[PDB]
Amino acid sequence: HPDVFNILLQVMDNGTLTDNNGRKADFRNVVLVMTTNAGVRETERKSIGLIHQDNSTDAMEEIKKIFTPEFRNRLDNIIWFDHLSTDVIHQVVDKFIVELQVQLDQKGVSLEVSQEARNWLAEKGYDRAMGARPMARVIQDNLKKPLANELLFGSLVDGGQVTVALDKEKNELTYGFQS
Amino acid sequence: LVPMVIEQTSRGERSFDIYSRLLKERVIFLTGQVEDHMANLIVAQMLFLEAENPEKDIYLYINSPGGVITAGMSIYDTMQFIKPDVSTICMGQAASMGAFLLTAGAKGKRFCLPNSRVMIHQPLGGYQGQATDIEIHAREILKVKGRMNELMALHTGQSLEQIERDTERDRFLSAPEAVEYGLVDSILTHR
Amino acid sequence: LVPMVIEQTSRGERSFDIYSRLLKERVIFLTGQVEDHMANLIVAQMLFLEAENPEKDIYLYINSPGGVITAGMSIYDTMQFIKPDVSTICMGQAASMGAFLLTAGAKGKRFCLPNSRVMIHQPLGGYQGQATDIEIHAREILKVKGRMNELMALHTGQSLEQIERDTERDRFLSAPEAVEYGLVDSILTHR
Amino acid sequence: LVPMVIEQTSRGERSFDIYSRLLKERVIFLTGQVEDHMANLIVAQMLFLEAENPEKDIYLYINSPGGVITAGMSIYDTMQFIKPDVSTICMGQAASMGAFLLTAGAKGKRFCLPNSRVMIHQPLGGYQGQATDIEIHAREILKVKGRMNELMALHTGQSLEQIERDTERDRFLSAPEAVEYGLVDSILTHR
Amino acid sequence: LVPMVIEQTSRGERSFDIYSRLLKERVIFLTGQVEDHMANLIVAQMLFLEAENPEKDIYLYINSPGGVITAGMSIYDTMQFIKPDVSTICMGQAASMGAFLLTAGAKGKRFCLPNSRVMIHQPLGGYQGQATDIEIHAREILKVKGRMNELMALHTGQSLEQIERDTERDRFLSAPEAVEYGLVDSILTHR
Amino acid sequence: LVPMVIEQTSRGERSFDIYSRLLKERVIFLTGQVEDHMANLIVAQMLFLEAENPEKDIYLYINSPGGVITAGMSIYDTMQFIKPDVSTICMGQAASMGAFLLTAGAKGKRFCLPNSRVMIHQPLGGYQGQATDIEIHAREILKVKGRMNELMALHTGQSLEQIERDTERDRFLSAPEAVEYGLVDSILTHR
Amino acid sequence: LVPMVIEQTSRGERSFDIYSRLLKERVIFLTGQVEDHMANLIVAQMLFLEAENPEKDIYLYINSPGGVITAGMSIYDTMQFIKPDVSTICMGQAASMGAFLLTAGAKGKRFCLPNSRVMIHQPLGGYQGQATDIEIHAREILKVKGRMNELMALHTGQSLEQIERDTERDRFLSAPEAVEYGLVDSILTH
Amino acid sequence: LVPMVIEQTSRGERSFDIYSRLLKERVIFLTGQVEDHMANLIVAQMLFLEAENPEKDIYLYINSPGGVITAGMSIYDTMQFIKPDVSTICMGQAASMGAFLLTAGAKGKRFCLPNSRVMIHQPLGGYQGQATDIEIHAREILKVKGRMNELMALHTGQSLEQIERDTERDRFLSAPEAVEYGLVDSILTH
Repeated sequence: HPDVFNILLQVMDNGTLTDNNGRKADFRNVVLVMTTNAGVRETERKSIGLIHQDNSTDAMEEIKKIFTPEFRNRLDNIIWFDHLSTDVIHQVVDKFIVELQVQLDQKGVSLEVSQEARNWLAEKGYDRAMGARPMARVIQDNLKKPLANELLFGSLVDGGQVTVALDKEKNELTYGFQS
Repeated sequence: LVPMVIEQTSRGERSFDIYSRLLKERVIFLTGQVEDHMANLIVAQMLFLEAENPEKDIYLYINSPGGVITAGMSIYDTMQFIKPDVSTICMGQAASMGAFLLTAGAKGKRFCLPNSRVMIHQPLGGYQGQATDIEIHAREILKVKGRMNELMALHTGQSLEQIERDTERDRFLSAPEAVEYGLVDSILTHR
Repeated sequence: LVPMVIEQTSRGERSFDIYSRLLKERVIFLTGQVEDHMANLIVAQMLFLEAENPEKDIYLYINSPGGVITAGMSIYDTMQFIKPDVSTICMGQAASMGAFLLTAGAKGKRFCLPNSRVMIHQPLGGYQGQATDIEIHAREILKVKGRMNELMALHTGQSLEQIERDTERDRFLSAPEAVEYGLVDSILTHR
Repeated sequence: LVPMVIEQTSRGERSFDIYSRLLKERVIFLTGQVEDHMANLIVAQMLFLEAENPEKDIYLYINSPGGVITAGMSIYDTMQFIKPDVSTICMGQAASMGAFLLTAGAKGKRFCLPNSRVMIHQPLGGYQGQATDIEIHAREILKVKGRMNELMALHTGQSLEQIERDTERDRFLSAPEAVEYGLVDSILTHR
Repeated sequence: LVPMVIEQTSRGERSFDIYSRLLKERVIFLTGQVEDHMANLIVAQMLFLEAENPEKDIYLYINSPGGVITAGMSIYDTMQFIKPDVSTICMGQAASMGAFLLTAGAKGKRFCLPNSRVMIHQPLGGYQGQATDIEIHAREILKVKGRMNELMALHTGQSLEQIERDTERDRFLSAPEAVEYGLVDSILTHR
Repeated sequence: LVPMVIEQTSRGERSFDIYSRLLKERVIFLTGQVEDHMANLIVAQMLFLEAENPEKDIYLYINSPGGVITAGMSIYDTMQFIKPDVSTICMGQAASMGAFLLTAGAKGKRFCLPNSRVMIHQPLGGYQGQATDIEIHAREILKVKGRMNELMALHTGQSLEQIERDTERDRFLSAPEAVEYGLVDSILTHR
Repeated sequence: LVPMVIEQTSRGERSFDIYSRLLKERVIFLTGQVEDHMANLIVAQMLFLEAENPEKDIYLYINSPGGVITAGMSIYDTMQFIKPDVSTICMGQAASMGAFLLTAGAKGKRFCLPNSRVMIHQPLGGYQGQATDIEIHAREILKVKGRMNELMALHTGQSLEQIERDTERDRFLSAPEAVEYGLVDSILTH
Repeated sequence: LVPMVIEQTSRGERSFDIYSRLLKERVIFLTGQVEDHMANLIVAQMLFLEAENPEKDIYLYINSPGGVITAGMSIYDTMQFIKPDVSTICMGQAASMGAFLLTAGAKGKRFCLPNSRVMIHQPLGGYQGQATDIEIHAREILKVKGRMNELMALHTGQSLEQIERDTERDRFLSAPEAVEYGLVDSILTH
């Protein structure tokens, strides 16, 4: 609400805040960071017309209208992002696999995944509209479901030696345990 | 004049026109002679509903004595163009252009009240000028007649020959007879 | 100029026109010659009221000198279709397609004022053209004529032959005579 | 253009048109030739006032030159139907169906200004066509004439013969003369 | 087009039309041909100001060229009825009815600008039909003629013979001579 | 259509139409044929501005092609009665009545654009009737011309004989000629 | 009457006409005979949309049976000197001025419906009076006549001989014929 | 029906018509036959814009077919009187009076679209009655003709002889030819 923004103006300039309790706080050393999600909403918004029209809006355009210029005057700097890279998204699978593999190390389990499968899984999870928000969920879903059934009693209990690779026709990962 | 109505929205009470309130429920009204302005308004209503929820099906009530064919074609192409099925519920009266839009509705959704009346006729037009100029305009009227007959057969399902002989002169098809002919799927008695 | 009436609610006070305020109380007004545009408002009003409370009855005051036959059928078809019982009150005057809607009301909820008058006659129409076209257009007038008498006989409960002979010419029926005829159940002296 | 007025209230200030402000005080203006549309506004106003206060007396300022007799009966029926006593005042002229509504007010509440003029005459109507149809329409006007004489006799209290002979030709009655006839109880000059 | 004006009351800022703003200050405008609807508006404004502050005095600016007589009497009857003195000012021109309302103002409050004009004429009307009907209508105009002369004599203060003699034919009266005639009290050039 | 404009106020933004926005700056607009209705709006604006600041001068733009003389007197008398001096600026053209109001402004506040025109001619009117009636009307129109020539001479400063000769027939005075003739003080180029 | 629609803006629900909402989405509606009045409304929409976001593209629907040349020409010049590509769509029918504005859109952006019927013919007008004025008036319509065919040839790409010969008399072009003629492409229903 | 356009303000969203919103951008539209009421509306907009910013140049589009000459002077005088420089943009047909407004535009800011048509002609009017009265009206129209011709040569810069010859009879001038005659500075680049 506008009143919420009004409170922000005080800390940026006055550097102090007064409330009903009456306790004074120190904002000399405090840091402030914000996040704008309005741009994401407009990208997925449909257009009322016979043919949809591409809208490659920029981050700068939203703040000009939604936020009063007074805030921009006090603002020190604004950063912008587009997408990380195609390769980094593939690496994101590897980074999660590192922590996931660390989990296997506790269980004394070893697992390998195909380089091609890692790339496809990254693309499936990653989305332009949603970014990397759903990527975390898909990583676990790929292997947690099948592994769970056999970890209680099976080769995974002792060494694992798991092998993971996709099928060209079915595009579905296959799990084989060799202890 | 149009009577205002109240919607009990969560935010608060809001006043809407009777037509505007119904439009929010995917209900459009085709009333009176077909014209460019009224048809263009219907086209605008369809696009607005499409963006709101393309999965939901639009409803349209055809109570008109017919009119210009050029404007009516904009509604026909728009109905098929948009993904939402444009249900058609003839109320009171339907004419050649009105019935053409009635048949344009998606299969299984077209409706016609029990006492509704439908009429179909060949396109009526005239031109004055030199003999050569009359010929070109005559060709378009014939082309429109041929094209309209072909489109009617696709939705109706009747053979082109049958429609041509039936549409040569005014044919009044009641609501029960329409189901037999194929202009409408069934009458509206239960949802 | 329609006046504005203040309505007081717990939430607050909302200003509505006189007609809209009565619409909120399930009171529709059928005034003037019947037409497609004014009938669309009556039809739109019935649907809104039906959704707000389908159990509650709807009242349709009728002060009309008659009008288009087809436009009225839209109103008539919508009255039988909806679940709410559509009561009808004949204030001032009722004529062809104005009286048909009066008798169309639910049984036991049709009334006439003590000094009201109602008239009934067959549909009036005409056409000019070739003899072949006049035959089909003329045949349609008989179809609606026979169909209209079937509906009136159903509501009034009288024999079809009695209505056919009576409808042939104009018949002015006073409010008490209407009860004997079967158009209305009684006079609205008080509830 | 109609002026707007401010109504002071504890909750806040309300803006009303001049006519609507008077409606809040149970003041209804019957101005212009009587018609089906304007009568509904007067009828709708009477019903709205009844709900607000079914015991307080309504007021009606009649300044009309007369009009459709059947539309006026819609107002006359409502006046006697509703429990409130519909007081009547005559501003300027009063003619056929204007005076009928002026004398239809409750006893002791009908009034006239000193310069207000009242006119009374039999209904005037015409129909052309077949001789059989003319007889039917002619009999109606004669029947309506008797109803007008019978109803006026009750309010005025004079015998039907006096009203029948006097109503044959146009009769102008000033405020003092009207009181003697019985159209109104007294004048408003001093109360 | 009507220009909007700002008042800036203690409670807050309000916007009113120029005519509505003046009405709040008890300034009423009478312009154009007299008619039932415009007269009704003037009567409504007088009643509204009466209840707001009966102690104060109402002002009326007459710039009308004359109109219906019955409508004017409605305004005149309301001026003498209400306790507030309805001051009258002649802006531009005053015809028979405009002058009858101008002179109807309370004594010591009727004014006319120096370059203003006044005109007084006998009532004009016509009737066509049977000789008997003309006889009844003829007496009405004569009775009304005597009524206007009788009322004009009281306000002006002259003998009935002088008013009828001078008003037989159209007579124009400038601002200074009008004061001598008793229509107006004094000029509004300065106070 | 009238374009809206936004103004900045301490509490909140204020939206006013273009004409009303200029009213706040004491800028009145006199456009089109003069009439009792438009003139009533002009005097209403003048009276409103006087109360706001009876010292600040009013500005009345003149782009009228002439009109009825009766309505002009209301504006002319109003201009002289109010304390504020009215500044008359001739835009495009000023006919006989417009020129009369133009010269009626306070000395030193009368202006004309370099390309504006000024036409002046005796009053135009006609009466068709009997010889006795025509006699009265002929005298009145001549008396009206006498009152306009005398007032024009007062403001312009020319002798009555000079105005009579110049006003006997139509005459068009350019912007510089108006200054020499005495209708306006000077051209509006610097301020 | 124009129905009112509710838009769920971040601040709150806003109620405005149906055309205004479509205008918000860069949709301009051209309907009826062209005239100097409705032309300004269309031009006003283009100028306002340009100031809001000139990078985006504007859409225009054509359902007019003809109109004045000067009025329709005002829209043509407007669409040319503005960066937003004004897409043109034919709804129901086009005419001499409707088709001119239909083919004036950016190459590729212009589209047409399947059952749309287009017509193009030379402008028709006449002047009566002294022989001298008819000569000057007649010579002017010939000069402007060539200009329409010249500008039409630029967009369509056909030789001026084809356009002038075809435009000499009314020529009804359906959706498939228009594609072959080079005036406009076909709508992408998918 | 004129459409409404929402405006973005820090305090809250506002709704204005398309014409009114353009006024905020110092854009004034002109169309239809020149009339007394129409002219005063344009004059009101000019005065309002002057007070808002007397330095920022105004833009005035013209698509009128001509009208009364007297009312047109009210617009001309105001444009010269007001300090802001009006940028006359001829978007369509410009008759004798319509073209006069284009010349009144400040030098260096006059513009005309490439396909716009600008026709000039002598003032057209007439009177009927007594010979004495006809003489007054006849002399007046001739005097008015001189004034318009004289002011035309001021802005255009052509000699009175040249202006008299082109304006004696109906003349139709295209957009490129206007630059040669000095009526307009140059066509809009984009």
